[PDB]
Amino acid sequence: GVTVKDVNQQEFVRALAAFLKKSGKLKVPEWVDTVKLAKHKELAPYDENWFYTRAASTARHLYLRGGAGVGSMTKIYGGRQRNGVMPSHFSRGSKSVARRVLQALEGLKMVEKDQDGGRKLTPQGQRDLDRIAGQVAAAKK
Amino acid sequence: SLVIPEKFQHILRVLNTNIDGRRKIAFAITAIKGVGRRYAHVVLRKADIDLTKRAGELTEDEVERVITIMQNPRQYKIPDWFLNRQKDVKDGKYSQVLANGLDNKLREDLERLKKIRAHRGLRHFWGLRVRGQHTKTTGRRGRT
Amino acid sequence: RDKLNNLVLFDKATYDKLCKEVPNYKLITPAVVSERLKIRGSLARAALQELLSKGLIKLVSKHRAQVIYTRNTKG
Amino acid sequence: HRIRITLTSRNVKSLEKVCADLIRGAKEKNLKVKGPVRMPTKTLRITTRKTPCGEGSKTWDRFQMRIHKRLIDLHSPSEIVKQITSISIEPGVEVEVTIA
Amino acid sequence: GPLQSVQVFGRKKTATAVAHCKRGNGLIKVNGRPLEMIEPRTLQYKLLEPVLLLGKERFAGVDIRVRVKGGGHVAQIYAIRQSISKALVAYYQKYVDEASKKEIKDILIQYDRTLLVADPRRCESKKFGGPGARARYQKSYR
Amino acid sequence: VRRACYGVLRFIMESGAKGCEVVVSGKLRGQRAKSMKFVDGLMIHSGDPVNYYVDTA
Amino acid sequence: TPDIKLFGKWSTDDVQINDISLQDYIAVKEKYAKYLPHSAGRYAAKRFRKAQCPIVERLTNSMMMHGRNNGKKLMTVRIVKHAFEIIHLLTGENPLQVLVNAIINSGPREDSTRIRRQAVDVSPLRRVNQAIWLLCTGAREAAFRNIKTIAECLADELINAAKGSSNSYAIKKKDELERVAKSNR
Amino acid sequence: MAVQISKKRKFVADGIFKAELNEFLTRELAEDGYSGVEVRVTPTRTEIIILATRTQN
Amino acid sequence: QPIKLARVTKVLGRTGSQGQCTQVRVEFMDDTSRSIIRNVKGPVREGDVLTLLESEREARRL
Amino acid sequence: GRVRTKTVKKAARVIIEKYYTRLGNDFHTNKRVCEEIAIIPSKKLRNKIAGYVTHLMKRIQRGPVR
RNA sequence: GUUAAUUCCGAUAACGAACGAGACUCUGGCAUGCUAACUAGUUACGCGACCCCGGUCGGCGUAACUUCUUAGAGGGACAAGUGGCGUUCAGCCACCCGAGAUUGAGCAAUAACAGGUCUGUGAUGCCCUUAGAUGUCCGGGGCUGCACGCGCGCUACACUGACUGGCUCAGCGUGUGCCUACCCUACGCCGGCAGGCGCGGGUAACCCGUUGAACCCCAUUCGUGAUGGGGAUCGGGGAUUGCAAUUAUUCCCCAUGAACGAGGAAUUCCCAGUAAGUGCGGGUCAUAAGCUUGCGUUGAUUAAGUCCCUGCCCUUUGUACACA
Ligand SMILES: [Mg+2]
Ligand SMILES: [Mg+2]
Ligand SMILES: [Mg+2]
Ligand SMILES: [Mg+2]
Ligand SMILES: [Mg+2]
Ligand SMILES: [Mg+2]
Ligand SMILES: [Mg+2]
Ligand SMILES: [Mg+2]
Ligand SMILES: [Mg+2]
Ligand SMILES: [Mg+2]
Ligand SMILES: [Mg+2]
Ligand SMILES: [Mg+2]
Ligand SMILES: [Mg+2]
Repeated sequence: GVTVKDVNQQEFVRALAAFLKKSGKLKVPEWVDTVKLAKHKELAPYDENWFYTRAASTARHLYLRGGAGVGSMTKIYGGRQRNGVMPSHFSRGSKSVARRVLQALEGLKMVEKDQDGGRKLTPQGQRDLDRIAGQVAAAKK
Repeated sequence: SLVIPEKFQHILRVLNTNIDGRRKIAFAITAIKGVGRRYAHVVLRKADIDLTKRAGELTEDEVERVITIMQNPRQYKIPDWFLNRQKDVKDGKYSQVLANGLDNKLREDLERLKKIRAHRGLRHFWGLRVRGQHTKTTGRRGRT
Repeated sequence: RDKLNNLVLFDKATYDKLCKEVPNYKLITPAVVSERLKIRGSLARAALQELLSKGLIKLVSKHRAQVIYTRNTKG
Repeated sequence: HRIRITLTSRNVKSLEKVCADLIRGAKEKNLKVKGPVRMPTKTLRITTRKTPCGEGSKTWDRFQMRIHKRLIDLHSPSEIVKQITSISIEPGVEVEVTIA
Repeated sequence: GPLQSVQVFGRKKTATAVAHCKRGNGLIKVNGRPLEMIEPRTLQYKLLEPVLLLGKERFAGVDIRVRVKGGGHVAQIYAIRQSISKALVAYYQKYVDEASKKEIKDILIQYDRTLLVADPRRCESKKFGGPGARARYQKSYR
Repeated sequence: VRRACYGVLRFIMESGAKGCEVVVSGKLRGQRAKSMKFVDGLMIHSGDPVNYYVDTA
Repeated sequence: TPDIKLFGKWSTDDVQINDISLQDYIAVKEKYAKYLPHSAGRYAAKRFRKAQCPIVERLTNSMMMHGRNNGKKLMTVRIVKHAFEIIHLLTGENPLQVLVNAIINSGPREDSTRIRRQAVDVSPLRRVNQAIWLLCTGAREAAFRNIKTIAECLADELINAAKGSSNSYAIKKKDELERVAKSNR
Repeated sequence: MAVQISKKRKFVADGIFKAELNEFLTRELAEDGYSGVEVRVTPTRTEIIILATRTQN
Repeated sequence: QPIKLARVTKVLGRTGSQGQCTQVRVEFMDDTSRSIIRNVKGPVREGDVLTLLESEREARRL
Repeated sequence: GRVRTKTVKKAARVIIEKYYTRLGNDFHTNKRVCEEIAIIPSKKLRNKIAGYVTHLMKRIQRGPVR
């Protein structure tokens, strides 16, 4: 019936984090509460579950387009580095804050590494994502 | 939660410097010298603090629980690189300076590079730009 | 220049003024609450979503910047 | 069999002449052919100053050079394509032969 | 039965939208995601206005899946704006009567002409001696 | 210079041309540099037929 | 609602202007009605074809200003749609009646300029243009350096200019300009 | 080619060759009445023709 | 002094040294008998109605 | 600035003088006969001169030509 | 009179022409018409996976087709039609049909300037130098030096803002070198990072790359405070380039947190995808964009006029000027 693409993503990005928080087997790095997430900004996140957000918020892109590795993920989490007195420029994300996500989601079987580089997403996580999205659509109903 | 409680610290003297209690804690302990917004959100992270609180709401002993984090960052898993007094010249330790030690350690090195007769040295005594700037056009506010 | 001093938490009289004067105001924004009872806009948002939690005011449009609340249904 | 003849030049109608000549030479000997594929052409652009010295008004040239890329696909071993490819090429054009 | 197909472009500034009509349900979705959550929701019923000028009565029979590529946000939404109306009237060229087509295309004509005709306004090229296409750098007398 | 320019310009018009145009410039018996200019016939200067009607040297 | 049209959530009918002079220059009614006042553009090409543009689109074009708001039109149609409910909560009717009342009030009927300045009557097109332009200014001067946001600023400037409260920043210079016009004639 | 030069750079470089040969023969054949060249490069050889006024010199 | 309303019959020329004031003959809509030439500042359409503050204003315009 | 020049007008007067019979009062009919009888190397100039020919058509229909 | 135009009409000892303008060339826009495409795709079909018959998939493979994609020949717009103004002329304005009813540039005459360039050159005169070199090479410094003035610019003076999450949309391009020793990079691991180590792809519509760019957008956190605005000076540490970074080459981490509260006299640029905001390629490049040249995203206010100022041209007039 329902799928992943038929639902508002702005509310879906909370439920994908909540489902990973209820599981709690994500191999969290020790440095998640102290690290800056990229080069383009300076301040830490306000919430305390940013890794729990960013893990399945990275995984939802791995259903849209697979074969995408840590370079594609440091690209899609890039932003406007304000260089202060000079004009601003686009810059990447941190490599490790996506690499720990990918190492987590190949550990717990939601994605796996695939030919033509990158990660593709397993049928188990493909079941899991629209299993969440059906609940989100039921919350809409 | 809504009203001003009893024991509402308008004033504080932490590490012998002033801070208003009308500000949030995470941006109020930035008002000490040597701790900014980046290191403040780690020393309040290692302490179990619900960080929505203003500086007048929090009670009397965690305001010294937060103090010891800075003087002992290696007690509390704050890394080598995150500090600001890293790899000292004489004793080679990684430490964190706080609101009276910064201007002291700014003496500690600049009179050293003064008395060594370095080109880095003489520019600080003259009051001139150090890092290789072009003072032909910019920097006319300081002198005359 | 001009030095105003908004409250940072409530006084007892100011929380009384919240309890007695905000729901009959036709225009309910954290800006007008901050100018009418001298409070920071952040807990002017946070203390007034409490009023939605206990159901004394009605949302129309919710935004990152402009949450707009209304009176009670007087009829 | 699956032979590729890709031709390039910066003159348009000269390679348009010789590709149609290769198409006619393919049609005359009963060969199967794909149409001339118009690849997105390269427009090599250089903007330099006009002035040999440096004072004047800041005016700039805009030199283009458009190199073009067309290709022909045929299905025959090489005893047929080589003589028609070799005959009648006009000076700007340059062809290639790819077995794959 | 017969494959009732029509596949119709639509161009704003750079963005190109490819709508594609088949007979069926009222499935109107752009690049596999449905219409009512498309960035931004600031002008959501702007994108709903070809439905609202026509009602569900004519969108009930035809389901359209719309690709879009290139351009920006407003360029993509104005591309899929006119691509679905041009695809509707191009289906109604062939598979319904033209004396059913005219009474709904002149709705778009009397409403807003850009709902089915292209916008040839494109970005004018920047010239030397200027930060923009018309603007020049500052000139220093004395 | 003036006789050589007409000895060229009569030849390159009797050999068949709509019009030619010959300039000589520079320092020549003195120090001040003068330039006299020799024309006849039609001559276009602007647009695309400058590419394939005239030849400069 | 295929034939009758809802102005966003609003009535586009039952709003009657009181000015004979700006009837075709005002634009809300029966074909001028539009879902959002964001559009493609094209209305700034000929001379008088900018009068065939609705007021909400003209204000959504106009009140973005001062560099940082250039090229921010969906960003400010967000602002004017937030301000619509503020008008509804303050005065309690369709905001575009309030808008056209603010136009006919704030638009200076006569001004003074050079042929030493002599009084000269204005155009109705320039009068609605200058009405919109003076309504832009009070919505921005109050929002500069203040917690009181534009969602209240273009709201209450419009509300004061609806009746002519002599408090709106449009209305005060409207009071200045034709007064000095009838002065220097 | 085994070094496998790019095709932008090849069409730049043979045009540089066409310029340098034309310029060098303007230098060399000046008193011989040089007029031009064009370089019909083929596979297996490069036909290079000169065109001039006086030929036996 | 009442507030009067009038309509353009003809657009004639631009005045102002900077070329900025379209001098225009208009007639009133309540009194359509006689007609007066007044300066109008801004874009003046033919087939246009406009608000005049008095009927005693007129000047010479070449 | 849509004034067409003497390059248009000389050829247009010569065409309408030599070929008044085979011309009509609409642009698209005598557009393709002026390129039939006259060599115009630019199709934009072809479309210019036939338009001025069609403009002189109704002047000859109304009355005496220049 | 008219036009962007010595652009035309029209008066008329002038008529007929040439250069400039225009015409031309390139680009932008539309054509469900032609030719086509395994390095461009689309629709169907056969599988795969998931969801409660159907939906989704840049997940795979192949029967048509060129709509989207590329680029060729063609076509298409001419003030063409209508209605006003006008010698009813040249033309102007509005409307109809329309993808367009003024797309943008290139090229650009007669001549002049003692405008600039001998430091672009094996273009060159003459002069100076020429073995203790003003040739050439190597080392070090300098071209950056700072009481001050001026110009081109970049960042801000915040709440229409900032911060932190998430959603998510490009086009111009460029990419392994005669000398030449120096490329764009995928992906997997180490590291918060700069980067490192491995294997790969690409001499290129193939790989980077579906070029997942910002601004914007959705939700937070702050509250008119020099505040989390602003990010200069400076302290310490770690990488990369190179033979070498000190006068910090550039980047990364922490801290320090200056003036700056919308800028006088004056002055620059500009009228449609235009200004402006916003970011990305290219040049220079071992290192590399507060520059420049292009590109794309968002996208308006105002006006359809005049000689007021500033310039420039033309007619009349004076000249003892004519290297003017
Ligand atoms: Mg970044
Ligand atoms: Mg010419
Ligand atoms: Mg021209
Ligand atoms: Mg020499
Ligand atoms: Mg040497
Ligand atoms: Mg040397
Ligand atoms: Mg000076
Ligand atoms: Mg200066
Ligand atoms: Mg600083
Ligand atoms: Mg400072
Ligand atoms: Mg301040
Ligand atoms: Mg000025
Ligand atoms: Mg005299």
